[PDB]
Parts: sequence; C-alpha cells; structure tokens
Amino acid sequence: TKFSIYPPIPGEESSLRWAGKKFEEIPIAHIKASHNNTQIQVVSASNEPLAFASCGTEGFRNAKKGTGIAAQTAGIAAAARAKQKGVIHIRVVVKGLGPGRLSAMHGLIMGGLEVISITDNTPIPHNGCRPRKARKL
Amino acid sequence: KTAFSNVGRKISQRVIHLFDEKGNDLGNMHRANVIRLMDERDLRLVQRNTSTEPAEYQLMTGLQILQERQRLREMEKANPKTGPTLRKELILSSNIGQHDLDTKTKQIQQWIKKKHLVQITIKKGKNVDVSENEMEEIFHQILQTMPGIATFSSRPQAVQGGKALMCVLRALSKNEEKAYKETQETQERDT
Repeated sequence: TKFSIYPPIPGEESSLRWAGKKFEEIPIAHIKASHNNTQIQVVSASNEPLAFASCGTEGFRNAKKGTGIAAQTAGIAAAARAKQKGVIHIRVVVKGLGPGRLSAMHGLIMGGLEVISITDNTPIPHNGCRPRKARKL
Repeated sequence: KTAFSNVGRKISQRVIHLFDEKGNDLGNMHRANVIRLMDERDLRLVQRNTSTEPAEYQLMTGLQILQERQRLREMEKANPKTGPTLRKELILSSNIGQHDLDTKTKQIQQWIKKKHLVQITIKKGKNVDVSENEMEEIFHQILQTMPGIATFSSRPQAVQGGKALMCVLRALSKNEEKAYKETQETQERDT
C-alpha cells in the first residue's frame, strides 16, 4: 500500500507493526524544549517512567543548558537508560520551541532509538492567562 | 559560586582521586576508568573538594546529592557567613554646590548604613584655582554629618599630583562604637 503521514487511529485495525507492537503500545519520549533548558522523559504506553535526562543532569550550567549540544547530550543519556529496558521504537512528543527541540531528537537517534512519529504538544491557550509584560531589552 | 550537583560524564582532568559512595577511598584512576564505575552502579560523581591540587571526586546516588545540599541550605540559614564588602565611589568638585553636597552626603549615609566602603574623590573645580587646605575640608565636612556612624579608613592623598584628593570611609566598628558612646556620656553627664 501507500504511506500516510497521519497516525494510525487505535480503534480501526491496521497492519503497521513495529517489532510486533501496535502504535499504542510503543513507548513515548516526552521532550520539553524550554528557552534555558531541555528535559527529556521516556515513558511506556501505560505511563511508567523508564528514563529521565536533562541538560542540568548532564553537568551543564546556566547558559550552557540552552544550547543544542546540551540537548543532544541529554538525548543520548536518556536513550542509554531506556535501551537497557528494551526500548527501540519511540513516539516523540515535543513540547516547546526551544533550542533543544530538534537536537534532543538527534541525540535519541544517536543512542539506538528509532523514531516512528513526531507529535507537537506545545501549550497554546485560547486566551487564558496573561503573560509577563514585554521587556525593553 | 558552585553547587553540589553532578559533573556529568565529561571530565576535564585525566587523573582524579575518586571516592566511593560509602566514603571508601578508591584511589587515583584514569579518567576513562571513572565513567565505567558510573555505569556499572548507575551513580553520579560530584566534586567534593576543588581546592586540593589532586582532583577529588565522589560518586554518589541522586538521593545522596539531594540530602547534601539540603543540609547546605540549613547550615547557611543557621549560620550565614556573607562578608564581602562593596566599594562605592564618588567624584566631587571643589566648587560643588551645597544642595548637591547634601544630596551626595545623604547617599553616603545609606551606604555606610549598609556596611559599604565609600571612596570619595575630590577634583579641582572647572577653571578654579584652589589649594588642598579647603579642598580637604569637604571630607571633614561630610564626616561631621556622620559623627559616630562613620570614620576614616584611609586618609586624603595626592592621587594625581595634588589635583585630586582621595579618602575612604567605613561604618564604625562595634568596639569603636562602644568607645565613642562611653566618651559621649562623660562630657555631659559627668559635668
């Protein structure tokens, strides 16, 4: 058949399998690309924490955490703790427009994990709370 | 400014005096051999003592790194020891108006009150001829406003071939203060 970019809905039965697992069963890699940090947490389909890594936990400080090299390092460190638990395929759910938004995804690929999907879950309000005032710098 | 946090898997120095999680002295080992023990037991290394010339690093669990700084958060609260002294500077002119001298003399009282060091410099007024007799009479005129609170640390000197005078003030020390107090009472009460 062809190849669709839309995720396979759980209910309807499909033939897309990864190591004999359905899309729902694949573990999830939650990436939080902030402006000054990048936190990564790998969980299973049943919301069981498997691995956690961040630029701060890798020995970076202050303005070194808001770089693409620190996000990649945290991806390699989270792809090494989850690869010991039997993780190969993951579903990325990136949250934020930070520097380590795509660099952490590369680090996960440099750790032995195969990405099957990229989900964006950046918090967007339909006006809710008022942000801080603009700055003069 | 440091924090009791893990250094990571990137070590700058080849040779480290590694320490066990339980406090055992593993002994100096190559940089590569340090990371092998971080994976074998899933532990993070923290630099305990930077000052020593031989590098000292201790490998401990994440929970152990939380209890440590949780105690440095209480010891400093219980017995805080922040003693750095800020240095403030003022550059006056011989012909400075009194109104500006009362505004700048009230600023020195806020600094002195904050245990700061106030370096005051006086320069020859714009196309004004003046000696060091009345040019040094502004310090005594400023110090008089703070009789007991302030005292000289340094004394007027010819910093720039005499065209300028520099002095430094400080908040009166506790002991000195008590001495001043004692003297004040005798002059009026004993009389």
